[PDB]
Amino acid sequence: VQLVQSGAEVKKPGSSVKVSCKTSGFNIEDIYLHWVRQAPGQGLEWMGRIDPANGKSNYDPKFQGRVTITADTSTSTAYMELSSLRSEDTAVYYCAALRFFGLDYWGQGTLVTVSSASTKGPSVFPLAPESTAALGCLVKDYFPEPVTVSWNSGALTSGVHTFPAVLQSSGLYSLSSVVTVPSSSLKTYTCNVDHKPSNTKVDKRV
Amino acid sequence: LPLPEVQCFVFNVEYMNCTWNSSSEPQPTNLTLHYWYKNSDNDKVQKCSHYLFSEEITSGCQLQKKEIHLYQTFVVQLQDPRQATQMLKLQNLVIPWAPENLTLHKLSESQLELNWNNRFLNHCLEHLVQYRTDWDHSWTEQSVDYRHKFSLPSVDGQKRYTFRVRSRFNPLCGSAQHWSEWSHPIHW
Amino acid sequence: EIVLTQSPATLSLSPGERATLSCRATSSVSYMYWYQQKPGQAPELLIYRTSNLASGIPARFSGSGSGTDYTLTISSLEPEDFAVYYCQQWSSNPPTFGQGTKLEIKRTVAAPSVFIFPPSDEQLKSGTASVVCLLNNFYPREAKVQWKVDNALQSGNSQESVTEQDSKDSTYSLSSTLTLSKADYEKHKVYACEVTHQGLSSPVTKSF
Amino acid sequence: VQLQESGGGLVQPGGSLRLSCAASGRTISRYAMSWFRQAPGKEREFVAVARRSGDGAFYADSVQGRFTVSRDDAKNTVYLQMNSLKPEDTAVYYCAIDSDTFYSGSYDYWGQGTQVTV
Repeated sequence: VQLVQSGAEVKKPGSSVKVSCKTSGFNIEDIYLHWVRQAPGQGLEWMGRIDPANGKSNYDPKFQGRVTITADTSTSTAYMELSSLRSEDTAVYYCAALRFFGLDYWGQGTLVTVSSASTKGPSVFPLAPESTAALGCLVKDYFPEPVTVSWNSGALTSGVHTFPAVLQSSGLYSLSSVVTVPSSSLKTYTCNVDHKPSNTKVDKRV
Repeated sequence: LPLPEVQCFVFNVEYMNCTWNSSSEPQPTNLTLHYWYKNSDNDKVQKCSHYLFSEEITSGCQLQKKEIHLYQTFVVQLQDPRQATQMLKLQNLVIPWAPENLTLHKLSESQLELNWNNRFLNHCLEHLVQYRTDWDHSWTEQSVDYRHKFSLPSVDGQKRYTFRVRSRFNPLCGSAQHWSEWSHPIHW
Repeated sequence: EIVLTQSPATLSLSPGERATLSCRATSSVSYMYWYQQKPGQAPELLIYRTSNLASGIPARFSGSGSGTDYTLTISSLEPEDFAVYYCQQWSSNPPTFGQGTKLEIKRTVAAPSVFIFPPSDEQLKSGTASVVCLLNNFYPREAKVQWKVDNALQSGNSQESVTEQDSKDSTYSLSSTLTLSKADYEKHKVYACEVTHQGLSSPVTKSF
Repeated sequence: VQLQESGGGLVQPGGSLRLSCAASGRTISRYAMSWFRQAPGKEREFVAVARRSGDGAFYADSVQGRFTVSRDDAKNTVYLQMNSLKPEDTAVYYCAIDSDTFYSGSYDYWGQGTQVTV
């Protein structure tokens, strides 16, 4: 008994995104399938609902013109299509199921990132200046998320703080990965940045 | 002819097995099961998906954990593809798993404290400890409350004491009258 | 829509205490539903129909309320109880969620360790300069970072990013980046980051 | 604001003391109220903060489990109750008001302080 959604999609503004939710362990037409989105670092936001048995869909007035929720009982899969995509539509879209009480079952969530930027490799800049000093690597100007950051190929895991990426005004992402080490040990320290969406691997000595 | 009665049983509030005796029908028929809850947010009855098959015919159904809402009325409907509807309180049908990790602690020479680890919340369960002696062949019963500690104050080292415990969903969280299966007896 | 307001916005309590979360609705609703979202996971129903526990929810959770005012109670807090809770309604169309109450771990107050990083030479060669201010291991979360470029307040040139509460010590770390052009970076000489926190008697400044 | 501290005095080790910070000039109902201590041989150290009613009360590691900050908003007063006092607690206690309603530690108005000797 699961709801399996499609993978994350990077879309451009003005386009449309179709998120799918395939149900297993019960009948699609025997439940009510709701669509709820959550913006990054924001609360849950209900988008719409559908009774797969009858095909009737109810939409939140915010998306009443843009979202369309459909169902296929033969394949037991529902779709939510959001058109006229905007950068405000970057969010994780969940399919929830009402079977007995409340939203019993939830999908894992599909991340839809709406941005006009194209895939760019990260630029790693060394961040260098107490008995304990701090070293870091500035991952800048990459698209899309995520960037995997390691220190000394996994040797450093104690004082490593990797900060969540902040979307720049230019549409690219920036994060900083900081390690905190004793000043006496200043041992070589290296930041390894792996950006798979651009197939980039940078080993920077800080 | 009346439809066979559905005997639903919840096991440790993990899964529910519902069964019926379809052999009573002269013509082998694959009886269908539709279940739901009264006063639920979903008005559409649920069709059974995990069917149990015996003698090449539907003998029952199995429901998973997220379908089991105790303290709410469970309505089961056996439909002939003539319907039989049963209104049930799963709180009175929960059959716990047998107590596990039975262990005797010799607090004193004459005192024996039997302790067992149950696979469900101890407060919801009342236990029944049966102890047997080589001479006392009849299994002496002492019901024990939610506190799973049975302290016999009069024991004999010569006597080969055997202990076995069966839990029940009673009475704090539900009034189930179906005792659990006996645990593996432990000897002393 | 029936707007649901959830208080407090953040609830910092140590494990073992009792947590009370309040939902108030603009209009009366028949029931309240409660959902628990862990970081990186989908929401999970706890309370349905204002009092009833969902499947698999431990007995610590309780719900009560009527009309507009509803409350979710956790008699004892546990490590797996510190999450974001959402109150939801179905009485009026459309369904509405609360903005969420983050249940936080309450440790002792730790003043932020402040470090300053100037831009590297390579970044200047590219054509941009980013100055980084790092606050390390501070609790509570609320801290203020301001940029004193040549003793002048900078507004709109900085971006702040804070990590989640650390698992080991339940503290926070914050990073504030100041982005300037190379020309603007070379116009000034002294770059300072001044930090105010509740654990600090006076603001801590780090400059280069 | 004119914060005034009172209640300081000599206390035997392991005793209990109560300190009061009265605010004259602004109402404390909207601001956090913090207690700091300064030892004669040390620098100023954060002791505790009483935030707005319902927003919690936070303490330093040293005073955790002994000190408690109470908040009488009607009288515009903030109290610090010390139990199991130690000789390390001998210091001058000052009281400050966090001008930021968002609890960013903007201490603009400080108090005169009271010497507590253990």
